[PDB]
Amino acid sequence: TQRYYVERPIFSHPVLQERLHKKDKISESIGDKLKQAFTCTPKKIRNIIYMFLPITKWLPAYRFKEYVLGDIVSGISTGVLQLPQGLAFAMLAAVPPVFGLYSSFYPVIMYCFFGTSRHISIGPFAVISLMIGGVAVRLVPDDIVIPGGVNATNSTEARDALRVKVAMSVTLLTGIIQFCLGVCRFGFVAIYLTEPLVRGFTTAAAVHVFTSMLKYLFGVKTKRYSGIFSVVYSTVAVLQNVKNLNVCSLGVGLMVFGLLLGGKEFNERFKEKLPAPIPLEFFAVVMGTGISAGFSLHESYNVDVVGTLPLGLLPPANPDTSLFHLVYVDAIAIAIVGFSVTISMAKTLANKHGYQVDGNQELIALGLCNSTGSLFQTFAISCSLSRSLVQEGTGGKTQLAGCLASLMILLVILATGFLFESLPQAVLSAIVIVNLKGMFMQFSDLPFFWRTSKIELTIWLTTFVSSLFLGLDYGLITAVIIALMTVIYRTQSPSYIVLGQLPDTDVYIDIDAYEEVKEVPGIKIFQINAPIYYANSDLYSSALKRKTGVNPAFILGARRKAMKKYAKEKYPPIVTKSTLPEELQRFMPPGDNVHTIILDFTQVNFMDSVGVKTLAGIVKEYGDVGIYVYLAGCSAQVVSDLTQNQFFENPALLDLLFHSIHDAVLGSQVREALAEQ
Amino acid sequence: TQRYYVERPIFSHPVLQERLHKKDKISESIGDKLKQAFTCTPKKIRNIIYMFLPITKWLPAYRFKEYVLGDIVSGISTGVLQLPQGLAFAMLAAVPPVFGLYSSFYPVIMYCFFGTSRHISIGPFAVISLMIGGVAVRLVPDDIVIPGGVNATNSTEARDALRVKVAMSVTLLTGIIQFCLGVCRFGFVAIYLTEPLVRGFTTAAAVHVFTSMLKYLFGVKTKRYSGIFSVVYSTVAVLQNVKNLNVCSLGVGLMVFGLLLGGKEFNERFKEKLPAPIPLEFFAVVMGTGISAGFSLHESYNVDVVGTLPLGLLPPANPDTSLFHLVYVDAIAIAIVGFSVTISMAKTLANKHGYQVDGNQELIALGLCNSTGSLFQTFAISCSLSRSLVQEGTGGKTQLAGCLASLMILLVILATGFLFESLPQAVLSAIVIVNLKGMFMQFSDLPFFWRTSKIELTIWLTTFVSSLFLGLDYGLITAVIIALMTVIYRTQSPSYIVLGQLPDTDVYIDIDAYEEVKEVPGIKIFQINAPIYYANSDLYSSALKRKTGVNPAFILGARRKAMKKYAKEKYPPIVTKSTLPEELQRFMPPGDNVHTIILDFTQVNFMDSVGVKTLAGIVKEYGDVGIYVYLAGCSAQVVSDLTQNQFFENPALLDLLFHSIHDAVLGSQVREALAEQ
Ligand SMILES: O=C(O)c1ccccc1O
Ligand SMILES: O=C(O)c1ccccc1O
Repeated sequence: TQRYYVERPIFSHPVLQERLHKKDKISESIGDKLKQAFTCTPKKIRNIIYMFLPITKWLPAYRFKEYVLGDIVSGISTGVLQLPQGLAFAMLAAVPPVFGLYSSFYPVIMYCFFGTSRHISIGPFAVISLMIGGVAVRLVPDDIVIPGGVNATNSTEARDALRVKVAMSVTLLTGIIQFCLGVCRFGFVAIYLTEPLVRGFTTAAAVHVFTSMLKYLFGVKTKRYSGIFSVVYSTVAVLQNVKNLNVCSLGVGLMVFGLLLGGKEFNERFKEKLPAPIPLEFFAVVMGTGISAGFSLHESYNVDVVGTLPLGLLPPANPDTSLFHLVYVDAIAIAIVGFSVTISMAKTLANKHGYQVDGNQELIALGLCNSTGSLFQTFAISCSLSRSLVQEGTGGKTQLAGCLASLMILLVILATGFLFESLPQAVLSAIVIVNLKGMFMQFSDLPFFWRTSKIELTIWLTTFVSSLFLGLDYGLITAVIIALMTVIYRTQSPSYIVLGQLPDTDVYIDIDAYEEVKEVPGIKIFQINAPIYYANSDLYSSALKRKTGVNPAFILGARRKAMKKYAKEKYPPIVTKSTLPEELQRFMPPGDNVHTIILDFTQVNFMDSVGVKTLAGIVKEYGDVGIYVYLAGCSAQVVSDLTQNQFFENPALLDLLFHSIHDAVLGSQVREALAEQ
Repeated sequence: TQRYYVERPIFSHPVLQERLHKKDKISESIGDKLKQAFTCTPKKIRNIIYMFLPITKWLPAYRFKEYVLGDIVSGISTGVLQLPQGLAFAMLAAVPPVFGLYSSFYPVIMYCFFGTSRHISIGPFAVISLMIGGVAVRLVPDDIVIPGGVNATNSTEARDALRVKVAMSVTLLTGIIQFCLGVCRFGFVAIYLTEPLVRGFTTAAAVHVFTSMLKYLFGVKTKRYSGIFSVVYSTVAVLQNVKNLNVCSLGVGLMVFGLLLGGKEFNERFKEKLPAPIPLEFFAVVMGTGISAGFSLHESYNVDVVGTLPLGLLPPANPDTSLFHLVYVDAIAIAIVGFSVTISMAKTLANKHGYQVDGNQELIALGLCNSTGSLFQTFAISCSLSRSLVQEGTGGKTQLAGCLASLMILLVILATGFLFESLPQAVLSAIVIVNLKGMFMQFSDLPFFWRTSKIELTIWLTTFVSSLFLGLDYGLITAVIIALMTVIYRTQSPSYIVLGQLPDTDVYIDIDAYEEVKEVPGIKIFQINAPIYYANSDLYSSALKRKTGVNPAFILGARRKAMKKYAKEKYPPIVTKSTLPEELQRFMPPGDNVHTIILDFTQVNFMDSVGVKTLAGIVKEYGDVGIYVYLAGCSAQVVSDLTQNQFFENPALLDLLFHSIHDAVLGSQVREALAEQ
């Protein structure tokens, strides 16, 4: 009453059409828009040199008073977590532990130059290292001994050198693939990664890492299973060898879990003014090695040790570009998996801080990091999750924290490093699992998605299962394709609702859920909140016939039955509706006198040939019975998809469309009134 | 002016909500609806016995006066086409030619009992026979000779017996798979077969059949290539052996092409009163064998001959159920391909004749036909296209035409059959290719789809290429998945249009295409005709910022720049909008004074967590700038997906939704007026 007064003529498709005229729509430089491109203006080249290389954006516009201290503390904490994590994922890749430090040094600084993100700790990610180890073991199995000229002892250095070479080759291929896709504007694919998809995939990866590193801390040595059901085989191999373990390895492993627990207690025990957000991992690892040395558990009970760490920067060496023909498949796998994880982490942290990250630029930077690392004896690299979260939470606000972490790792790899010699894998195990703590707390997504929407739970659980029992490349591909199939499903089980009319107004709402929307007499309105295409075409027609209670086949059957029982003694010059071929008797079953069916197309986004054909069949059938059909809510896309197909041959069909549900209702009533003459 | 007078109060989501109340919605027998099921009423059991076995629907309700003659003529024509086609596809499957007659006899009558369709000629389909031949050759290669005790000559009968056994095994597995899927209500999958998908897939199959049977009529013998790029290898093998051909084989092959051409001329030459729609194939094959015998081309130039046809019905024999472990993959392939083709043909012919066919019931019937045929030495069976089209066009109106064709084939296989002994493969080649004529004319879909819609052309061409260069199982799977990906694409490139307002009315149309829809001042309206979900979330936000000309990031940047240049001398107690933190100067760039952004959700079918998050970000950003955001066109699904996620924490957010674009516009104007106090 207060507002919303319109009082306009009924806009049938023809009426509204003549009350409009088309604009020129003349585009500028049709076909070849590139003439306005290829300009040498300083601004465009400046933007190009910014976007292909974003280091020139930070150093000029770099605040010093507050960014520096946060960068220092974040860099210290990140490097602290980088060291044992790098060593652990190095030995998880069946390579000498030093290459973990190599991986923690070179790609980090190169990404700091080329990466587009402010909270990411580039480094040796667990799953990428696990794939590297899988291929390295597969091509160089432990029972293949290449006889040299020495024959001194059963030296493993030849095997490890071959493993390093094959790792270098596969990582070069991953870098080349990532660079090619990045320059091919392939970073748009980073959008088919839903939040539950990434959550479940990374959680499954956490389970994989947990089981493998669990094999490590027990002191038991078993075969490195890989492929489908890899985690099952690995964990049953560990359980089959729960016996003959190393008791002191568990002693120190639970002891360093104990120092983490006493670290949470240490936050309440020893802190007055000095302790910063201390990287408890450094004190944990130092205490572990010191306590192990003092208690004499290695020399008395033979705990496994990280091993000799050859000091010195190794010179660059061109890798053998001849293993590609038998490593390319899982090189593709590693590239895709690493890019997906790092871009998801970057996007997730880009919402907390307001800025944005360029996906394909991230692809280019990560690929160049991997390639040049391959040149410098470095296995494959992406964004780890625990380290990146630690760097963000500590307070770093520029990639200089990563640069400082790389500086610390360089200091470890060049000057010092003798102290980390006598270090047990149990400490590394605890470091990794504690880093897995939050990633495992991430199962809280299941009840929340169960309450919120079960399709998101379906994507989450499917991603979890496919990335747990199958591999992780195959799990990722299956999870993405299921994600797209779930979107498809959501258009094949829509909300078929029959619309009533709110009294005295033009608002139309579901009839059988509000008890105040008594439907207009003589009219049935059917609405689908989904596009009408091939995969949802016959479902729509069947639902229309079933739900409205108006079945043309049943009506014709009843009509011929009643007629049988009664007798006991222009170029398309076709009217779309047929009259009633009845003598107006009462033998037929008295149902309703519905005379028009108003299909709602306000929610129908698009149509195709099959949908056009099925509406043609619907209109033809209801016209044969004697029931008009009006398509309400005509849009540009719907009428375009109806005109392109030979639907609007216009016997009268252009007069059926209406621009609103109320427009169709009023048109039907006006036509009925004009028929009562 | 004439109609459409409403004059209602502005229905914001809170206002509309209180003017409604929910109905009870109490469902009947929640959870366990099966208590009302499992009833023994005669009607339900009658419908069950009808639906699992539809032979009891025709014989009772069978008109005799007009159906009989059409059934006779259609059955004669169909059996005529069945004989040479069956023999040709038998020898195309690397089996003795009699099994073509076996395949044309048993499954036809069994489908006549169990099938649900009135225009289908069940029989030895070309592609299914080609897959059968591929597996039979693969498991029994031509260079594997099993030495018996005879050693008389290089007898091929042992090889052919092994080929028959392996064909029987794979066909039993296909029948079992089809029956299991049919009883598992898997016939719903028959809806992911778009018209262009089937058209292109069958056209590619026609190309495959053309090339293979082309190998046949040249009289040249080459290796039967199979796998990926199978057609390329086969045709280059034929071209490599164009030399050393059989000249008389081409003579008779082009001669019977000549008799087909003279048959089109014969329609105008010899027809006064007697000739029915004659099955020209019978006269063609009889004339071919008679002319070849009279002209003495075999005995003088050694043309290839069909071979001895052992007369007599062979007794049933249980097939070896031990090859399954190495035939199951392409048994699955054959089952899926055959079911897809036959269901597409049935659905296509079910629209020309008004009735309907049950997909999963077709699966059950076809599977039982294949299984029992496997019991009776019969290779795999589905619906051929040329024969089915011939049967429909001739005039048959019940599956009794197929039964009559089976009777004719039985007469050929039992009483007669000696006449078909001296028959050349060239006649069979011409029969098959002429049957391919229309299937090749089916390329007319390309320009038509180019004019109509290029997504349907994309599905057509992708299906063609994937089913031509790759295999046909792999081609079908790839084509279907691309079909679903095209549906996905259609929601990632929607029509982002800014809406103006038709003067004096409430109709909102695209602003920059009609020159009469001058937009309401101070308001920008943005509309997407697509759901807002993960795969189309950031595209929507970027398009909203870019297309409306309102960028919050640019506005904040300009605001801080102007401020810098100026200085030359409840539990969520947050207001969603922030006021203007400006001293009202002129240094900032004077653009537009847009104060609200009305997003259109009438076309948005659904949402998820990512879409809810991105609208939250949009609202928060524009509120920080000082611009209101109103979601127009609230629907049940959209508000449900907004309430389930923690979007409606209601600081004031429940007041932003509106039920129509005009409602949002009037609400914005009223609020602005109330602000000018
Ligand atoms: O860095 C890890 O150890 C890790 C591994 C898999 C998943 C998430 C992670 O943080
Ligand atoms: O019957 C055939 O030969 C045929 C083969 C492939 C595709 C369509 C067909 O009609």
